[PDB]
Amino acid sequence: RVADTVGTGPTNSEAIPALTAAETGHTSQVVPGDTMQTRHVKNYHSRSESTIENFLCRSACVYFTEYENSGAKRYAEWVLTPRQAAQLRRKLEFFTYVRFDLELTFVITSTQQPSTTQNQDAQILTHQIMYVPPGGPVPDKVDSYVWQTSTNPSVFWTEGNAPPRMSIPFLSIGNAYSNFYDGWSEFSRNGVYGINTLNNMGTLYARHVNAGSTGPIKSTIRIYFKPKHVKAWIPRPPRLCQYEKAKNVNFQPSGVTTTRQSITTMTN
Amino acid sequence: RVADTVGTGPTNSEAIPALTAAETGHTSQVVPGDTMQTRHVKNYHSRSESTIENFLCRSACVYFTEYENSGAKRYAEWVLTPRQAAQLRRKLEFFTYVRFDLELTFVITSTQQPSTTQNQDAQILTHQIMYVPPGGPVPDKVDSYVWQTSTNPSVFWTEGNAPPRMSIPFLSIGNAYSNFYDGWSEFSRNGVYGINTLNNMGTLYARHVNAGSTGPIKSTIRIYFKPKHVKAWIPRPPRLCQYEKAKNVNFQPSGVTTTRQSITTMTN
Amino acid sequence: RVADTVGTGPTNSEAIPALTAAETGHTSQVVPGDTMQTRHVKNYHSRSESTIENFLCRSACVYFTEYENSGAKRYAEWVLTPRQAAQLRRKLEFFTYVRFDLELTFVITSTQQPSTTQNQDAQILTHQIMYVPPGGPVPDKVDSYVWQTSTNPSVFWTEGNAPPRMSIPFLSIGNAYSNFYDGWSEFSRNGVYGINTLNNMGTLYARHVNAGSTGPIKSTIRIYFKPKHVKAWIPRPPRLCQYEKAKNVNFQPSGVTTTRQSITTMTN
Amino acid sequence: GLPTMNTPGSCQFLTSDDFQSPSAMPQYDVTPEMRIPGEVKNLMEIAEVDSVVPVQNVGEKVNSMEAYQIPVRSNEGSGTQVFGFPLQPGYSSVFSRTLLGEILNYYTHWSGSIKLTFMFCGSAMATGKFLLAYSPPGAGAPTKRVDAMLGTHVVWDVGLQSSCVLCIPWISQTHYRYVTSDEYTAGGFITCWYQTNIVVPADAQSSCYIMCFVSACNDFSVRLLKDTPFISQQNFF
Amino acid sequence: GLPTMNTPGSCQFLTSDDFQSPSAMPQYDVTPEMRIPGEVKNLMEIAEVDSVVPVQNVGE
Amino acid sequence: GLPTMNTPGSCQFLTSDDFQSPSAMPQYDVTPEMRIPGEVKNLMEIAEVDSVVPVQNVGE
Amino acid sequence: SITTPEEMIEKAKGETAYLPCKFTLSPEDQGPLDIEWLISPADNQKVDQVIILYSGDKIYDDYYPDLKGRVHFTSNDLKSGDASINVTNLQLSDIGTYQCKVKKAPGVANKKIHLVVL
Amino acid sequence: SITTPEEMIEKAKGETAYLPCKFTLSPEDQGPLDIEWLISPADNQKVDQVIILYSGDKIYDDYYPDLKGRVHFTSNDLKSGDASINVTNLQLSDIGTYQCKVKKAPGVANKKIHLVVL
Amino acid sequence: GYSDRARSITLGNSTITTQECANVVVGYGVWPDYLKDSEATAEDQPTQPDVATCRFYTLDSVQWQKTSPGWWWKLPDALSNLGLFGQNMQYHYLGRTGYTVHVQCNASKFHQGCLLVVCVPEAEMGCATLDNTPSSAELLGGDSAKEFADKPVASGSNKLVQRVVYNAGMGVGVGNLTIFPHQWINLRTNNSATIVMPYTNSVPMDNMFRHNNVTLMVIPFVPLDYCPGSTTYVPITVTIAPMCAEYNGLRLAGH
Amino acid sequence: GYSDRARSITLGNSTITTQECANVVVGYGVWPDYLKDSEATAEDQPTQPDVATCRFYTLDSVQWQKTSPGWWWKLPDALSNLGLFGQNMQYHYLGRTGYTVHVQCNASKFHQGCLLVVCVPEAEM
Amino acid sequence: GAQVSTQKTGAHIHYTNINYYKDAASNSANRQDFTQDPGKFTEPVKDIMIKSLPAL
Amino acid sequence: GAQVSTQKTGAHIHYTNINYYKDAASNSANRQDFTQDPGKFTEPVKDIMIKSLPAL
Amino acid sequence: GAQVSTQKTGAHIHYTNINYYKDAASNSANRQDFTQDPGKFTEPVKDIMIKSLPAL
Repeated sequence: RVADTVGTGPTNSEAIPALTAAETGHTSQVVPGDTMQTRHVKNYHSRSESTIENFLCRSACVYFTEYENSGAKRYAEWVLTPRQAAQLRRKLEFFTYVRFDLELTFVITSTQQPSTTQNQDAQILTHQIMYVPPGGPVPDKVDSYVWQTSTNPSVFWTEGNAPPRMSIPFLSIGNAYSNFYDGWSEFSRNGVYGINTLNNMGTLYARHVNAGSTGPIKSTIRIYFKPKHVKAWIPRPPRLCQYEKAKNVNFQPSGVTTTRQSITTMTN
Repeated sequence: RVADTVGTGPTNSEAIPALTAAETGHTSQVVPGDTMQTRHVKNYHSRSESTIENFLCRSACVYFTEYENSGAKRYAEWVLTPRQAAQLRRKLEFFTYVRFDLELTFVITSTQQPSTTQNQDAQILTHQIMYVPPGGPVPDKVDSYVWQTSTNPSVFWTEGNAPPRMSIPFLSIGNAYSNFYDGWSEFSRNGVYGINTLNNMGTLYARHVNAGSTGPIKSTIRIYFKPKHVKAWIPRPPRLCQYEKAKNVNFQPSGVTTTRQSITTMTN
Repeated sequence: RVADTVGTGPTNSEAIPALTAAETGHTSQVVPGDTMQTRHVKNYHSRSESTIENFLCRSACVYFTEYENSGAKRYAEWVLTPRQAAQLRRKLEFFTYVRFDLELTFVITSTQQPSTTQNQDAQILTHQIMYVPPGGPVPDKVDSYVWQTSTNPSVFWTEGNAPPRMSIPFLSIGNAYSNFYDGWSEFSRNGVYGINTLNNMGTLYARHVNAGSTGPIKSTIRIYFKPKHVKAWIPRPPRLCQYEKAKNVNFQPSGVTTTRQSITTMTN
Repeated sequence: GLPTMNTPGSCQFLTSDDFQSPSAMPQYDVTPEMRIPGEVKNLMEIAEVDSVVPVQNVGEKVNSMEAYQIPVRSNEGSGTQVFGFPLQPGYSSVFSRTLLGEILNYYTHWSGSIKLTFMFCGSAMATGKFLLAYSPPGAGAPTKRVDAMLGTHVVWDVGLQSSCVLCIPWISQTHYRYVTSDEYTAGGFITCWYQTNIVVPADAQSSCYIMCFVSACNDFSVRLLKDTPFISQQNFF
Repeated sequence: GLPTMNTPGSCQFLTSDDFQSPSAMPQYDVTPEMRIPGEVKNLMEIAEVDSVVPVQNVGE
Repeated sequence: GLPTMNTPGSCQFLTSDDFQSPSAMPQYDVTPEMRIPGEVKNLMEIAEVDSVVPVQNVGE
Repeated sequence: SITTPEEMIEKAKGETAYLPCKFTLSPEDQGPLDIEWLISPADNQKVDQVIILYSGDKIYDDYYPDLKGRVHFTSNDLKSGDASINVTNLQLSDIGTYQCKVKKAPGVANKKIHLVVL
Repeated sequence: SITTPEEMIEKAKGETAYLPCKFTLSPEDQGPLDIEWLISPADNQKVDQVIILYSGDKIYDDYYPDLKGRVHFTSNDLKSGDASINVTNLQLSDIGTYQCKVKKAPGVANKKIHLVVL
Repeated sequence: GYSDRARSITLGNSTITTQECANVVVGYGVWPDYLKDSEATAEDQPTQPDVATCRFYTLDSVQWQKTSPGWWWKLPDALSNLGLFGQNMQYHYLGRTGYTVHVQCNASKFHQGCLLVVCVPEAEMGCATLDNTPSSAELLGGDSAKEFADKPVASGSNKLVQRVVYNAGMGVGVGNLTIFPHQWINLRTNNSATIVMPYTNSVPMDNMFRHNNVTLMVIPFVPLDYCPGSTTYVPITVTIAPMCAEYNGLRLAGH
Repeated sequence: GYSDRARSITLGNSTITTQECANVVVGYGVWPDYLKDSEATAEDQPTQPDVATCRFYTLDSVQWQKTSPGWWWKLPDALSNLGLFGQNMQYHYLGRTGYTVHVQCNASKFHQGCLLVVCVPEAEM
Repeated sequence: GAQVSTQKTGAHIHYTNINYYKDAASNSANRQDFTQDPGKFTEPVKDIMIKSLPAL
Repeated sequence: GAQVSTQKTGAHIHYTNINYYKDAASNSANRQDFTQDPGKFTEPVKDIMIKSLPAL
Repeated sequence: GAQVSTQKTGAHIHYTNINYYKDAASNSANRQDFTQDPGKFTEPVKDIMIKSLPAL
């Protein structure tokens, strides 16, 4: 809920709430009643939707890639990082350190490519998505022995069913993930600035278990990241300029804000 | 959970914990505090994921074979043995005797083969998987009378549905399965060395219940083995060289480990 | 569970348990300890799987027939009788009278037949299975008015769904079903020997609700019989020779057992 | 007839799931449990057992029993280095094959102390003093015995007691490290020097060897179960 | 409207399963049980009865 | 064997939903929480902090 | 399972070579027993050519002309693990690779013997 | 990750140009190391032409004729982050764009160096 | 005022005395005992000679040369031709027993060397053919000690066990052999190694002929070395005594 | 059952182990301790690093030849260029500290020799 | 009205079952019904025969 | 073990939730967690400043 | 007959599980079974060895 307005009457006194000093870095926190006559009001409005759990706990598409049932490209590999999509990324960059659980949902759709192949019979396509931990072996080819997934979590999905969903616990050698790292990985400071061993989750591999049809088919996989049980520390100013590279906060200088015809102008 | 570090101070005394004898075969078990000054630390780390149930209870692909809806090969037969796949096998070979429950999951995918057949109409393909106990009759042909499965457990699966799954109780004439057998089945020692009547489960038969389409179709079945309620006895050293034959521990001599430029070298 | 072996010592006495008479028709029931020195053993083995409920309560294919969506044969009719399949039949014939509940599961698969028809579009095929009680009207044709099933239980199944299953209560004018009937239905003894009004359940009719496609399609229906809450009376010797006719126990004389090179021979 | 609504993730197969399935064989009596020695209930217990480590893994020595042995001798000098290797049990070649290294390859993170036991294998008349030492990250591997002394070190004297144990304390910024090679989570450097020269009498060998045993402490844990790269397969057996 | 999630093994037919199915004929009165001799409750009881064994199974 | 009936909205993916999903990694021990200053629990607290406003936003 | 499946036999000319193909069957094996002796010539001509076949409890001795009435099963049981053959007249041509196949569903076992005649 | 991937090197004629392509690998990277040095000519002729390749722990020095026996890897480790090459004889033709590719699955890193010779 | 490194073990009518020993390793913490009435299977009364069967049996000695790769023994097989123990199994179908392995080796202060004494249950050994299995004669050497090969055994068509010392014939690291109950003899500290092993098998009792429960391996990680004018010949004697042995299934002798 | 001639001293992150020692001589019976508030003079708060400053610092070795006359060291001066201790005094006007001197030398039974280890305060030469 | 019963377990845990049909013949099989009475088949004699005593 | 909690309703009712996984990170989001503490961001000063009293 | 147990949570909540099969081998894995006994592998010696006291 929120604070209720308090009724006030005309007051003549030495007390001066409005006068203050902004140099102290202290917010004035002056209610409307201090500077004007108000009427008692019983506010029933509640700050429920402005909470971090409500703000950050929504599914947002972070990356979509495609693969084929034939040809050179037969499998797709993506390393887990949320800086791929500007939207979810900007919301996350609001704070310095964030600790949260992760929920992954994948939407897979297959589109038949143009071909001269005739008498095409298609069998229900089955897709396998394998998650590889950091330092784990990565499959060289689509028909590699790695796809055994003995100790690697993997999900098998058949088309016409609800999208596959798995819940990942917070993984970080450090106490919390770091959105911004100031420094170099090397003790000699001769490496890419801002690189951190933190925020490393894993790599996702997606392929077709079976060819399905003689004719060519291309499938696109979209990865959705929904934060859960989120925690935030040290709030910082929101991004003002468009993101150029995921690896570095490199930006192009941008006008503080939009202009107007002149001061004293009530319109844009 | 794990042990908490204990704070220590400089000590001058006759007691000599670091000095010991490795000939006794006894691990020294010396904490950091015995040889240096430490600060009290309240460790909250827990050895949960290192348990045998957590280590071995994961689904791992052990064998995949294919069959057709026409032609010579119409059914596929595989005898139950986990030595087919090196991954799951190496994890199991960590101990000498292991007793555990077994869970089987099968993933079946059908791919249309190239053909000159025209006007191909496909009907939802139904696959039958039959488990045969040791000493049970084995079907000679796809349309044999054995597929009645009166006393043989069998599962019927239709494409577009979740993969079929069944739970098998520990089966072994002996008290526990034996990973390594030293000896001969024959009292006269004139037979294949290491053969044991133990670890014999059964044979799996997979076929298409109906042809489905005039055009040729080939389906591949993958068998997954997930151990449950596992127990381990007598730990042994992990495999150092690549597996050659499932039947015998035959190996090719392999370098103890990788080499480096010289001793005193900090890199590979 | 089973009986525990009892420890015994050397005994010299007038008592003679081993000596007995088999003419009395009484089993000797002599334990190992009576004729030799044994050690006390705590057996934990249990006779759980040897019970009649465990032995007979399994699904066994009893009859499979096929029908078409066009042509002369458009529907399939089978009268309920378990003597069609030798496996389930032999297990049931172990006793003289058996009383049990029945569970029916049907597996239906459709295969497209070869044809010169072009532009074939197939619509999800729906199959109707109707059960007719003894003395009930039987449909003359596929499009007959009988398929209304006002008082006849019937099940409608669409392809791509789990197989239809229904539970039937024990039906028999007599107290229990009779596996073997010695006599004639006629008081004058001028009829088929062994025919009984008992064990008459009903007739099953299966047809395609809709043609589905212009091209010809043939579907095969398999009937599975699983006994439940079974009861057995008067055990009899198991069948020694192969079944020739379901109606009569007619058999071909068969060698009591297989031969060996001579007596005193330890192998086959 | 209860109203139900399916959610994302229905009819899916996750290898690492915990659900209930029907029994293929009903009412089956399994063999009674028998008492077998050395029962294991946790992987860590196996990893706490001393494992011989081949420090001299160079050239063709890895194909011989010489890789495990460490050479020492009487030299007219002092402050020389017996050996040197980094603190990378999961990645370093020296520890990649030990009972500790073999188990650390199925996990992603590792956090705890490490015990190194050195057993002098010389004659009874042979005597000597060495400087076992561990140096923290952020400083170049020490090149002289003066630099090495600065870090955690233990002066070892040959004596009736055959072996001396060096316990590497856990000194890291983050709570866990990475089993795979990683620059951010640098472990440290372990080196050995000659505190005093080996001294032998007449008619006695001046060349001896040492054995190293590496085990984990009572505060060692691992996380993130992953597959081991070592085992490889191109076809079924 | 209860949220539900299917698991591997849905819509499958295992011959050796123990589930509940609807009755084809509802409210059916079965014939009362009658006392019949030699009732069997376990296969082992049958196997404990002496059986003549043909030891001289040779030639014709 | 319990009778069930699906309702409109089955096997659908609503981005803003609150359901339970299986864990990709079972029995995983996460790093213990550490005390970090300036923890945020609501967006409004951030919005109550004075922000410099550029009133003369004209031309260059 | 066949004992020592890969091996090499050395004998002098006209010494009668005995080839041992003794097998052992697993419990699962319940299918019909089928023995197949196929010879691969050292001549480098068409390989995998059958010489003697045992199926349906019957023996066939005419699948390769050079060995006419020279290959006989050493044991008369044949169902027993011992399924061996012996060539009576060793010749210079005999040099080649002999493969023994024991097929009892499920599971197929194969034995390869290199024959050299001095 | 390659340090300063985009950069420009200026050197006089016959001064030996050293091109630095030092990289750093992430934990996920576990695939085979493949280095590929491809040069784009300032002539405006066909671009993306390879000069020197390092794969399967082996080096190939014949993919572009103009640079015959002139491009050698500066470091002999190569597996180490430092994967640099140096042209011994700088020439007027040398002017062009040089691209360094470090491929270790998963993840590919690329560095582009503009070379000008005075 | 006893000495920590001084001991004596008395079994049957045989006594061993060591004046320079490290300690005693009792297997996995289990001491050899008889079969209980709950875990037994064979209904017939077990026969336990006790004094005759359980006693120290000294095998033939071996020479520790500077290039000696290593030696190995099959505990059940080794004692199959010695005393009543050997005779007892010849007449019995089943057999369950425990052992105490006392490896003895002595040298002067000047001599320097190191050996590893370890008991490995179910030590299935590989074969060089990579398609065949090792012959009974190659794997089992009664009244002898089978030796390891420094250089790898040649691969061909035959039945020869890969004697590679580094893989030890089990295709595993030699350094990882310490996981099993073991003890080290260094000629600067130890003069002997004593290990007590409880019976370990999946089944309650098993045939002692075709099946071998445990295997004793002596391997020198650091070689034997000494200056001239010293004793060149250095032998190693292995004494094994069965503990709590019991047999079932009396029959005509044979195997 | 400890041995009289067996000992181990642990200071900071350094440990020394001797398996053949005679005993330990604690100066004139006084054990190193900090300055009391009664005997102090400098009014400013003293700075005590403790772990960094107090730890074993190994100096360069010397060779004991048959004609070696002898060697000598200045304890405060010797450690002036080693570790934080050396740095600490470089930035501090006053300094008060105690020391533990562990001279190490080993030889075979056959070798015969004798040495004298002594600490002499205010050794004006 | 839920019936809690013991699951089949080895030697040397619980399950809940509810009936959703009033038919009762629509119930699952009675797998846990182990009863032994071989006395009738083995000895259907009139006079009890003691093993110690001789048959005739 | 069912947890009954109050549904989000307007001003001027209950729901039951059960956990079917022991993982706990497999649970739903904590939507109903409204806590306010802006004092640190707004006034992180050492000396408390009363509005009635003048700042300096 | 529902079993309520504690979910795996971090340091510095509950789940209900029911068995629908009497087979018992049809149950889920016992993930929460953490027991440590390395004493047998690390020290299987006959005489207890105190660290303070010298080995020999």
